Amino acid sequence: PRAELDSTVLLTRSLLADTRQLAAQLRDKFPADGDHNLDSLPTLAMSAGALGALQLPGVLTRLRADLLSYLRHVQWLRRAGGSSLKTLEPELGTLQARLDRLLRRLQLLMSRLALPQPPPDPPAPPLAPPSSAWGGIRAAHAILGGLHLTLDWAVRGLLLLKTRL
Amino acid sequence: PRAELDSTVLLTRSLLADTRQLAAQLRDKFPADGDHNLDSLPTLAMSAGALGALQLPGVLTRLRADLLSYLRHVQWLRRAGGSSLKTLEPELGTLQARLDRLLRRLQLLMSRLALPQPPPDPPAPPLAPPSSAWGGIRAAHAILGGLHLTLDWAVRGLLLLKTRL
Amino acid sequence: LEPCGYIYPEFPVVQRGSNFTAICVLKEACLQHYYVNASYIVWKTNHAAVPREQVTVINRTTSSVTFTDVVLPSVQLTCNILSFGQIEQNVYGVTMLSGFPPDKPTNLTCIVNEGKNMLCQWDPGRETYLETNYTLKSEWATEKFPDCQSKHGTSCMVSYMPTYYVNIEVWVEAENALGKVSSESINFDPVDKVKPTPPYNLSVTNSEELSSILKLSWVSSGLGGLLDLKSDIQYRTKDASTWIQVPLEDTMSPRTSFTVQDLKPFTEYVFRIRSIKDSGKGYWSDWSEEASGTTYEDRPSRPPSFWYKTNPSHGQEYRSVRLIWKALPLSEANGKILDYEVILTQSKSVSQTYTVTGTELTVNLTNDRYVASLAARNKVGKSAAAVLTIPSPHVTAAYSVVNLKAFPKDNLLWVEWTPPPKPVSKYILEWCVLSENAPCVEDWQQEDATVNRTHLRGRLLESKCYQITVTLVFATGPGGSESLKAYLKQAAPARGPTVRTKKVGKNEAVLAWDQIPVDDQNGFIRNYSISYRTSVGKEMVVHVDSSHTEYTLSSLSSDTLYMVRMAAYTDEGGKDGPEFTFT
Amino acid sequence: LEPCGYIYPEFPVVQRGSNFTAICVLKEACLQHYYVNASYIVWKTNHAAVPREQVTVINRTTSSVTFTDVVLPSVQLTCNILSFGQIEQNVYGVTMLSGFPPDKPTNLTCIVNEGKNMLCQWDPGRETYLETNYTLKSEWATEKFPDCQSKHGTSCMVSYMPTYYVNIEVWVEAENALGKVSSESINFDPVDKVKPTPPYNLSVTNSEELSSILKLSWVSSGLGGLLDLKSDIQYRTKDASTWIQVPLEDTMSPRTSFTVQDLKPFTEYVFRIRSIKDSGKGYWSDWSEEASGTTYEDRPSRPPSFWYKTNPSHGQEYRSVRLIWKALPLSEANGKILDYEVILTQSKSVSQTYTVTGTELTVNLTNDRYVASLAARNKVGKSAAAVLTIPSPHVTAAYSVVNLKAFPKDNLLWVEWTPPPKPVSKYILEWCVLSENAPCVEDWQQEDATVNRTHLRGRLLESKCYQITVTLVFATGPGGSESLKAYLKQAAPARGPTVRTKKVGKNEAVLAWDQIPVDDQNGFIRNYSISYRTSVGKEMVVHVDSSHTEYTLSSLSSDTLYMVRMAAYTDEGGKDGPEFTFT
Amino acid sequence: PPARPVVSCQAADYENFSCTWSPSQISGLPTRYLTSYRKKTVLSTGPWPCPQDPLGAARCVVHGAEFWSQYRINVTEVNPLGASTRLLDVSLQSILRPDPPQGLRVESVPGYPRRLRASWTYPASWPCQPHFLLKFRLQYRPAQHPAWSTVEPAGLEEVITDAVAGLPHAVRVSARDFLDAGTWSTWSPEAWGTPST
Amino acid sequence: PPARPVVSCQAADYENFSCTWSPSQISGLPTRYLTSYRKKTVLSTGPWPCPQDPLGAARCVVHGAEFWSQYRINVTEVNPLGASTRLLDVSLQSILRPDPPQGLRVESVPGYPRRLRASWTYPASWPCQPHFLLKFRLQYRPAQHPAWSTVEPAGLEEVITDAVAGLPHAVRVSARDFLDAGTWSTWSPEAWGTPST
Ligand SMILES: *[C@@H]1O[C@H](CO)[C@@H](O[C@@H]2O[C@H](CO)[C@@H](O)[C@H](O)[C@H]2NC(C)=O)[C@H](O)[C@H]1NC(C)=O
Ligand SMILES: *[C@@H]1O[C@H](CO)[C@@H](O[C@@H]2O[C@H](CO)[C@@H](O)[C@H](O)[C@H]2NC(C)=O)[C@H](O)[C@H]1NC(C)=O
Ligand SMILES: *[C@@H]1O[C@H](CO)[C@@H](O[C@@H]2O[C@H](CO)[C@@H](O)[C@H](O)[C@H]2NC(C)=O)[C@H](O)[C@H]1NC(C)=O
Ligand SMILES: *[C@@H]1O[C@H](CO)[C@@H](O[C@@H]2O[C@H](CO)[C@@H](O)[C@H](O)[C@H]2NC(C)=O)[C@H](O)[C@H]1NC(C)=O
Ligand SMILES: *[C@@H]1O[C@H](CO)[C@@H](O)[C@H](O)[C@H]1NC(C)=O
Ligand SMILES: *[C@@H]1O[C@H](CO)[C@@H](O)[C@H](O)[C@H]1NC(C)=O
Ligand SMILES: *[C@@H]1O[C@H](CO)[C@@H](O)[C@H](O)[C@H]1NC(C)=O
Repeated sequence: PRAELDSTVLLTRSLLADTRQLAAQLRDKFPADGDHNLDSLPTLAMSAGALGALQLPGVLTRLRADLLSYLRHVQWLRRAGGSSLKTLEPELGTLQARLDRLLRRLQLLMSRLALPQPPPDPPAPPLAPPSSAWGGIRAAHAILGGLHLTLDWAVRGLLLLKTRL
Repeated sequence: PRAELDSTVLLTRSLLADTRQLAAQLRDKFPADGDHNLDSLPTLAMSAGALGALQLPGVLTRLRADLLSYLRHVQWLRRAGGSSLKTLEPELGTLQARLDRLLRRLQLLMSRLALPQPPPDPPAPPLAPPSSAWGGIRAAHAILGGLHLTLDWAVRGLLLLKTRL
Repeated sequence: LEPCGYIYPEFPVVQRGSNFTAICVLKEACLQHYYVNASYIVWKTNHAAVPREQVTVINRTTSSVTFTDVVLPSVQLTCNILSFGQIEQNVYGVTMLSGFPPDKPTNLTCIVNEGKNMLCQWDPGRETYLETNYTLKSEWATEKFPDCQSKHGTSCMVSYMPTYYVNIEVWVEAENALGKVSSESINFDPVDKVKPTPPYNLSVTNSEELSSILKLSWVSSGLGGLLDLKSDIQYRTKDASTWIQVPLEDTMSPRTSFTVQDLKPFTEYVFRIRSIKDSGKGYWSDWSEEASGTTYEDRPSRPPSFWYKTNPSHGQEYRSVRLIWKALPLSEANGKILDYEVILTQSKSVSQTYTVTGTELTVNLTNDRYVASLAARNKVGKSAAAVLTIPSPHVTAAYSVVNLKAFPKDNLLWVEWTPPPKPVSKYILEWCVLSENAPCVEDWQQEDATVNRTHLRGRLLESKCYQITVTLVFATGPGGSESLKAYLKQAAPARGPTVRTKKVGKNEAVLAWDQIPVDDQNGFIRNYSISYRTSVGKEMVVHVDSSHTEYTLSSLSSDTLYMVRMAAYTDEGGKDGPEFTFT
Repeated sequence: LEPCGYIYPEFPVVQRGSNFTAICVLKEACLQHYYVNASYIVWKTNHAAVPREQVTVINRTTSSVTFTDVVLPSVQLTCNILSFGQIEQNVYGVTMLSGFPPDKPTNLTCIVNEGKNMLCQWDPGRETYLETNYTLKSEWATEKFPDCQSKHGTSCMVSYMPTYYVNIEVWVEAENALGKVSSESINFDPVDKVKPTPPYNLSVTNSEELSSILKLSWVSSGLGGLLDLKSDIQYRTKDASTWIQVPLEDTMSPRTSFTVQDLKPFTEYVFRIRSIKDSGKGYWSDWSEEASGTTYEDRPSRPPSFWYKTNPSHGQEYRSVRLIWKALPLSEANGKILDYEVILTQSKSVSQTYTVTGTELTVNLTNDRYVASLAARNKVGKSAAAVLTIPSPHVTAAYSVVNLKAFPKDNLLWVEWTPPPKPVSKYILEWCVLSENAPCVEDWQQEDATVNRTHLRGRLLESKCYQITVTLVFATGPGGSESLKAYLKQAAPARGPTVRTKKVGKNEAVLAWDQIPVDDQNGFIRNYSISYRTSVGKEMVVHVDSSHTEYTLSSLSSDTLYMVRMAAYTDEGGKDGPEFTFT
Repeated sequence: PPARPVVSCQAADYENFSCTWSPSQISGLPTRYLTSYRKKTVLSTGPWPCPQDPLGAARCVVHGAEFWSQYRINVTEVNPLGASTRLLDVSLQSILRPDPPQGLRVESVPGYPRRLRASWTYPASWPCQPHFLLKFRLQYRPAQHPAWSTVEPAGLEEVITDAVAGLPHAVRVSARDFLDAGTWSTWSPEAWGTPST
Repeated sequence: PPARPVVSCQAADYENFSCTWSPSQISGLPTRYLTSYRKKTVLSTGPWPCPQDPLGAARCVVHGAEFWSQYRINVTEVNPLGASTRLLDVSLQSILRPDPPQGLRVESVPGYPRRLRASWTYPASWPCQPHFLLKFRLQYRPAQHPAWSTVEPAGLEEVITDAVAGLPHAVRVSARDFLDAGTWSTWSPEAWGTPST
C-alpha cells in the first residue's frame, strides 16, 4: 500500500498548503483577534511523543473522525455563513471537495490495509446556524485553524506509519 | 382607434411575410406534394364580395377564433411534432410569440372599439399528438398554409374596416 | 457564553462626509468572565486602531466611537477588548459602508441594431461608490417584458425580441442601500429607432454609350424590405480625398440604383453609401464599403502636338522627314490610345496613309510641298486631325518672331515674343542643352496661336545652358526660327578661367585667357576680376567686363616676379582660376 | 382516413455503398378512395423522381424501390401516388441516412494546462458522415466523473478540477446509429501530464566584479511550488540568431537563478527559459519572453593604435607634433572609453601629462628626443600604454623597408614588404589619394611587428590613385619611409589624351601630348594607340608605350590634310581623345 | 381512346377565373367536352357544371370563385372511343395575374432637368377596391441604354430623380396584388418622356 | 506598583519551550517572580507551576509541551507594592525556530570545475525523528560578490551546478520544519570552498 500512503501524504500536503493560504487570506481581509473556538470541533490533545507511539487503527480512526466532522462544519459554513464567505470562493468549495476526495482516499487505504472498517457512526445533529455573519467569520477562523492543525497531525502521523510499513 | 388599426395592419403584414418565408423554407427542405389538411383547422368559405359586406363584430370574432385556434395548433406542433421542427427554429417560436402579440393587440382593439368583448369560449379538447414525425411535417404544411390564408383575409378585412372608420 | 456583545447599528450605511456613531455593548457575563469593563474596549478600523476618538462615559458596559468625515467606502470596524488588560479579544465587527444615493439617470436613449435586441443606455451620474442594480424596466399596455439588468450600469441589452409597431414604455430604476430612484419613462415605438445595417454587394457599372455616367447598384437588407430605406450617396475622384455628396433630395425615396452624371470622361471614382428609414426617423447606418469604377473611355478631345524635322539632304530628290508627336495626356486621350494614323497628302496626288504605334515616323518625302495629317485613334474613334504643311525645301521663311525674350521666373524658364502681323496658326518651340562634349539633343513643345508667352514644359536642369528656338508655323508652313540662350538657374562656375600671358614688357604685361567651357560655366559670366601681386607687394584687383578676352596690366615693376590670379563671376558668385606667374 | 400508407423501414440507416430496399404499402381504403393501385406510386428522392428503378410486382397494394450504391448521406425519400392518375398525392416520407460506423479513436492523449481542466484529444478516424456523440468517459476506483462531451469530436475539456495524485481511468466512447465503439482506456496520474506555464518576471543582473558573468533570475509558478520544476535555458549574443543552450544537466534541479559564464566582456545577450517537472514527466512549458542584459565593461585589452605627425618647422626651437590615435573597437574598448591619457617624457626630465577626449593632440615639442605614451582609460582603468619614441628632427632614419609591393586582391588593396634585418617594434602605414586639385589627405593604420603583409583598412575608392607610404617604427623611432602608387580598382580613363603637333615636315609630323591628369586617369596607363587618316585614305593605327610622351609620324603624304586621333588605355580599356588635324 | 386534354386556367381579377382547353391530339370524331368543377375540403361543395361560353368556345368562366379556396377542374372529352378526363387544381390566390397598368404617361418636371414624372392608372379589369389594391413595379432606362433601373413606387405616381438630362427614357410598369398574391403582370408597353430643359 | 514584566518564549525543539523574563523597570525592592502556565480550551488543564531553573535564573522550561495546543503563560512579580501580571499566549508550532545546521562543508567536485558539493548535519538539538524532519535552505555566492544565490536543497547534500570556476564561494544554510511550522533558523556561519581545477 506504499503507493497509497505516499499518494495520501502528497494529497494531504496539498490540502494543508491550500488551507494555510485560505486562512492567511481570511486573517488579512477579516482581521479577528484572539481565540475563536467552537466547542463542537474535535480537540487534539496528544504529545509529540504520543503520536510516535500510536498504532494504525487509532491513528486512522481519529483522522477520519476529525476530517469528517470538519467536512460537516465546512459545509455548514458555506451554506449558512451567508454573504461574507463568497469572498473566499471558489477556494472554500475547492477545500471541501479535496477534503471529501481525501476522506475517500483514506477509506480506500483502510480497505487496502484490511483493517476493521470504521463504524457507521450515526450523523451528528445539525449544527445550529451561526448567530450572524460575524459569528460566521468567527466560525471560519476556528474551523480553518483546527483543520490546519488536524492536517499537520495527519501528515506527520501518516509519515510515521510509513516508516512502520 | 386609427393608430390601433394601422399598427395592427402592419403587425399582421410582418406576420404574413414571416409565415410565407417559413412556409417556403419548409416546402423546400421537406417537399410534400398535394393536399395536407387538418379537419380541425378553421375553414375560410366566403367570397371576395362577401368580405366587403361584413361588419366589425363578425370580422373580429372570426379573426380572433381563427388566429387563436392556429396558436393552439402551432404550440401543439412545437411540443409534439418532435425532432424535425427544430430545423425551423427559432422561426416557429418567433411566429407563435408574434401571433400571441397580435391576438393581444386585437383584444385591445376590440376594447377600444367598445364592442361586446368576445365570449369566454371553453378550451378546445387537447389535440391528439401526431401519429409520427411525417404526420408532424404534414401538420406543419397544413397549419402554415391555413395561417397564411387566414392572415391574408385578416389584412384585407382590416383594411376594409379602416375605410369604414 | 454567547457573543460578548453586539455593535449598534450592525450595517451602517453612512452618507459620505457625514458623521457616524457606533456603540459596542458588552454583556455583563463577558465582563465578569474577563474581569474588564468597557474602558478596555479597543476600536480598530481594519488593522488601524482608532486613536481614542471613542468615548466610554456612556456606562460601565458601553463604549462609543465617533467618526468625522467618514471617507473610506468600506471599513471593517471591529470592537475588541483587552482581556485582563493584556490579550485583545475580538467582540464584534461591522462593515461600515459609505457612499451616495444614485443620481437619477438622464439621457435614456435606446437603439435597435438591425437583427439584434434593443440596446438602451443612460448617464449613470456621479460615482456612488456602492453597487447599484440599475434595472431597465420595460412594459406595454398588456404585459411587462423581462427586466434587463446592466452588468456595468451604463447599458443593458434586453433579451426579448424588439417589439416593433408597439409603443413600449421603458425606464431605468437605480437602486442602492442609500436610496432608489427611477428615470423618466420614455414612450417610443422601437421601429423608429432601428439602425439599418450598411448596404452590401455595392457594385458599379459604366455606360459604353455614356462615358460621363456610372450606374451604382446595391443590395439593402431592409429587414426583408420591411423598412423603406432612403440612402445618402457620396463619391470622389480616386485621388481626391474630399467626398462629394450626391444631392440628398435625389435619394429621398427607396431605390437600389442611382445614375451619377457629369463624371470625367475617363477617370476612376470611389463610391460609398449609407441608408436610413425613408421617414428619416432613427439613425443613419454606417457607411458601406468603398466601391470603384472607371468611366468608359471617350473620343480624344484634342489632336496631339504635331511637328516635323528634316535632316539636311541637299542633292537628293528625296528628303528623310522625321515626323514626331507627343502622346495625348489622359485628360485628352480620354482612353487607351491604340494607334496614331498619319496621312500624307502630296498636294493633289493620292494621299498616303500610315498607321504608327510609336511617337515618330520617318518618311522619305520628295522635295515637293506636302501636307501632313495626324489623328489619334482610341477604342471609340479618331481624334480631330492635326495638320502640318511641310514646305518644299526651297521655300524661304518670310516671317520670324521679333523681340524674343526668355527669363527664369518661379523656378521656370519662361519665353515671350511678339506675334507677327500675319495670323499664326500655331507656335512650335524647341530647345537643347548647349554643350561642347555632347550634341544638341532637341526637345520641343506646341503652343496655340493665341499664346504669346509660355514656360518650357520639360525637365530643365539648373546650371545648364539651354539654347532656345522659336519657330512660327503658318498655313504655308514654318516661319523663320529665332534663337537665343538662357539658363533656368545659375551657379558659380565649376572652374575659374585659365590665365596666360600674351606679352610681357619692362612695366606691362598683356594677359590672355580662354573663355570657360560652356559645360563649366554654370551661368551668365558677367565680369572677371584679375588679382595680381608680387612676393611682397599688396595684391591689386582689376575688374574686367566678361566681353573682354585680354587685359594689359600696367605700371608693373621691372625685373619683378608677379603672381596673377583670375576669377570669373556669375549672378551667383564666381570661381577662382589657377594661379599664374610671370616675370 | 388514416395516412394512406407507411414506408418500411421508417428510419433506414444504410451502410454507405451498400444496397437498400424500401417498400411503400397503401391501405385498401386509400386505393378505393383515390381509385388507384400501387402501380401509380411515384418515388422521389427529395425533388428528384426515381427513374423507375422501383418494381411493383409485389402485389396490388405494394411498391418497392431498390437503390444501388446509395451515396447521398441524407435523402428525403417520399412515396407519392398519382391520384386518379393525375394529381400526385404524398403518402409518406423517410429520411434515408447513410454513413459509416465510427472508427475506434486512437492516440487518446490528455494534457493539463496549469490552472485549467484536463484536456484530452483523439484521432476521430475516417469521416462518418453521421453525428457521433464522442463521450470522454472518466472514473477512478470510487467514483465516475461527469461525462465530458466534445462539441467537434476531437477534444473535450472536462468540467471537474484535475484530480491530481489519483490514477484516473479515461476512455472515449464514440456512438452513432450504425454502431458504438470505445477507445482503449488510458490509466494515468494527471499530475504527470501537467504543462507548466512559462517562467515570468525573467530578469538579468551583471557582476561589476565579473564582466564575464550574468546572473539570470526568474519566478516560477510551480503551482505554489507544488511541482519541483527543472528548466532549460538558452541564450545568444543579441546579433546571433543561433540560440546557445546551457548544458541541460546543469539545470536538472529546482532553481530560480543560474550564473552564465564565459560571456564576452562587454556584449549584449538575450536569454529565454522554459520549465518542466523535475522528473521530466509531462511536457516542457512554452518559452518565456526574451530577457536581455549587458556584461559589465572591462579594462581595455589592447592599447590604441598610436602615431605622430610633424609639420616641418625648420628654424624653430619648438615643433608642433600632432599626436593621433584611433579609438579602440568595442572588442578592445570592452567598455565606455571615457578619456585618453597622453604622457610625454623628455628623456630624463619630468614627464608631462595630458588628458584628451579627442583622438588627436597637438603639442609644441622642442627639438629634443621625446618618448610619447598613450593609454586608454575606461570606467575600470587604463589600458596598457602605447609607447612611441619621437626622434629628434636631426636623427636620420637608418633603415627602410625593401621590396615593397602593393596589389589589389579580393577587392582589397594589399601591401607587402620584407622586414628589415633589425627587430621592428611595429609598422605604420599611411596613404592618401593622389590628386592635382586637392591635397594629400593622409590616412593611416598600425601593424604589429610580426605582420609583413596587410590590407589597407579604409574606405578606399575605385578608380582613384592612392599614394601608399610605409614607415618602420623602431625603439629608436621611425625608420625610412618607402612609398609607391597603386589602385584598388581601375577603369577606362575619364578623358582621352590631347594631341598637339610639335613639328611638321614634308613627309613627317612630330606629335606631342600631355599626360592625362591623375584626377582623370582611372587606372595605370599601359599604352596609347595613335590613329591618323587623310580625308580619303585608310586609317592607320600605331601603338605607343605609355612611358613615351611624343611620337613622330613617318611616311606621310606631302601637301595632305591629316586627321589624328589618340586614345589612352588602362587594364580596363581606354578612352578616345579629341580629334586633331594638321596639314 | 382520346388522350388527356390539355387544360389551363387564368384569373384576370380577384373574383372570376377562366379555363381553356384543347386536345392533345384530335380524335378525328365528333367529340363533346364535359366540364365541371368542385370545391375541395377535408375528406354546397358538389360538382357544378361550369358555364361554357354560349359561343360554343372551349372556355368556362367560374363566376364568383372562392378566393382563399382550392377548386378541382374536371374536363372530360367524351366520344365513341370512351371518356378521357383532365383534372386540374386551381386557386385564384396563386393563378391570379393582373392585367398591365393602362395609360402610362411620362412628363418633364419643370425646373428639375434631372427628374421625370411617371403616372398611370389601375387596369380597368381590376376594380381596385381598397382591400384589393395593387402594388406596381416600374422600370426606366435611356432610349438606347438597355439596362433597366428598377423601382417599386407607392401609388400611381413616381418621380424619377436620376433621369439623364435630355435623354429620352422609356418607362414600363407591372402590377401585383399588394399582398404579393399571384404573380406580376406582364410589363406595360414602353412610354417615352424627355426631361425638362 | 511594579510595571508589567517583559516575557518572551522560544522553542529550540518540537517538545520543549523555554520562557525568560525581566522587569520593565527595577522596583528597587526584594521582588519574587511567581510563574505559571495553563492549557487553553473552550470556555488535566489547570495551572501548573513551571519549573524554574534551580540556579535561580529568570527562566522556566516547559518540558513535554503539547505541540498543537495553545498555552497561556502567567508571570507575576509579587512584592510589597502589589502583584503585576504578564499574560502571554504561546504555541510551539508558531514560536518554534530550529537551531542553525551544524558542520557545513563545501568540497570541490572532481572533474566538474563548475560544481561544488555542500553537505551539513541536522542540529544536535533536533533529534530528527522521521515525522519531524527539517527542510533546509542554502545560499551561495562568490567571496567578494555579495548577491546570494538561493536554493532549497532536499536532504543534507546539494551540488551547486553553477559555481564560478576557481572563485571561492561562501555557503550558508538555514533550517525549518518540513511542514513550514515555526520560522527559518538563523543562517549558519559561512563556509569556504573552491571549485576543482
Ligand atoms: C369527371 O367528370 C366525368 C364526367 O364529366 C365523370 O365521369 C362520370 O362519372 C360518373 C360517376 O362515377 C359515372 O356515372 C359516369 O358514367 C361517368 N361519365 C363518363 C363519361 O365517364 C368523372 O367521374 C369525374 N371525375 C371526378 C374526379 O370528378
Ligand atoms: C366577374 O363576374 C361577375 C359575374 O358575372 C361580373 O359581374 C357582372 O359584370 C357585368 C359586366 O360588367 C355587369 O354588367 C353586371 O352587372 C355584373 N354583375 C352581375 C350580377 O352580372 C363581373 O363584372 C366579372 N368581373 C369582375 C372583375 O368582377
Ligand atoms: C496569575 O498568577 C497569579 C499568581 O501567580 C494569580 O494571582 C492570584 O490569584 C488568586 C486567584 O484569583 C488569588 O487568590 C491570589 O491572591 C492572587 N495572587 C496574587 C499575588 O495576586 C493570578 O490570578 C493569575 N492569573 C491568571 C489569569 O491565571
Ligand atoms: C526536552 O525535555 C526533556 C525532558 O527533560 C528532555 O529529555 C531528557 O533529556 C536529557 C538530556 O539529554 C536525558 O538525559 C534524559 O534521559 C531525557 N529524558 C528524561 C525523561 O529526562 C529532552 O532532552 C529535552 N530536549 C529535547 C530536544 O527533547
Ligand atoms: C448603557 O448605555 C446604552 C446606550 O445608551 C444603553 O443601551 C444601555 O442600556 C445602558 N446600560 C445601562 C446598564 O445603563
Ligand atoms: C474600569 O476599571 C478600571 C480599573 O479597574 C477603573 O479605573 C475604571 O474606573 C473602570 N471604569 C468604569 C467605567 O467602571
Ligand atoms: C393497376 O391499374 C391499371 C389500370 O387500371 C392496370 O392496368 C394494372 O394492371 C393495375 N395493376 C395492378 C397491380 O393491379
